Amino acid sequence: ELLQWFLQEEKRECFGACLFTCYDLLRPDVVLETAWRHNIMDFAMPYFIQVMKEYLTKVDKLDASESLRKEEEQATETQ
Amino acid sequence: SPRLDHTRAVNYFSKVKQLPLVKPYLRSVQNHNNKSVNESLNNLFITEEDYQALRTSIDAYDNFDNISLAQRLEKHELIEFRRIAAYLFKGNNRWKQSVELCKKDSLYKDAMQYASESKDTELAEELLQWFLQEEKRECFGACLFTCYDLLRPDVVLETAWRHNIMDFAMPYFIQVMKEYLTKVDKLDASESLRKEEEQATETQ
Amino acid sequence: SEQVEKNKINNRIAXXXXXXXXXXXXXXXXXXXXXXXXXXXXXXXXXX
Repeated sequence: ELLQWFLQEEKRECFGACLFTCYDLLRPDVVLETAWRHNIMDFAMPYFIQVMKEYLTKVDKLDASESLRKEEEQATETQ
Repeated sequence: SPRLDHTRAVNYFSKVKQLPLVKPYLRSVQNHNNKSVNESLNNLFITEEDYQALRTSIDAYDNFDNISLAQRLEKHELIEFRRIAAYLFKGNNRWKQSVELCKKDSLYKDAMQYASESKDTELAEELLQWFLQEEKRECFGACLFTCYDLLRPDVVLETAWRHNIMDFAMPYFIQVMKEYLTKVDKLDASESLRKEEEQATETQ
Repeated sequence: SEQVEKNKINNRIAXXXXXXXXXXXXXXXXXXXXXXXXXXXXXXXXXX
């Protein structure tokens, strides 16, 4: 709602489409695209999009970690 | 009808230059799936220019030489059969139809649809790699490719970086796979917590 | 006559669901239809 408006009436969209993102993720793909339909140019900024990247690369760290947890104990107690 | 062998008839017609009279004789018949039927029958629908029948004349009965038949069709000018010879050769086998294209019969249309059903994944790189050097609808190309599950991996998403600096912005799909690989992640984190929850419970 | 006549007529008139849509959609780059709306809207929507 806010963002869609930022576009047609303001330019700080940067701080807009950004402070939005950094909090968990409430700014999904749905919004990251809504901006394309329109603005070919205007979109480069990222601070946040990557905050979620290795975030979704770290939760992946610990996850692969527990995966190996399983693997390790299994192979051990049994072969 | 009942109590003829058919096999010993069409033969007397063909070397007669008069076989078409039997055109309707082939009407209520052709359920026999017999070869002489489809075989010249097609030969008929071919020189006669019939496609509705010819198409339906084979929309069921598959008893024939799935080869040379499409050979005489390709030699045509009227794509009707150069369009079906395309089909006829592909027939429930998609690999032929595409791997046989070039300037001609490169239709910006059906060419962007007969790949989709394929299974030889890499052929996408085949087609796409080609789209680049010879066509521009690469957009619809490199895209309709992607949306079906994922056949357009990282390998291709990059090939375009080294290569074409400019030309690549389009996405509809790359994100379809994004929250897709963010939703399967939803349910997954969900079952992870399933586990957590039950564990901590039964063991607190 | 008629067939060769029917011939020229062409070259003369100018999951499943998702696929069909994208197809009957094309024309995107033709002029960036996915900007005007059609292409972009349809695709994104029935594509997620």
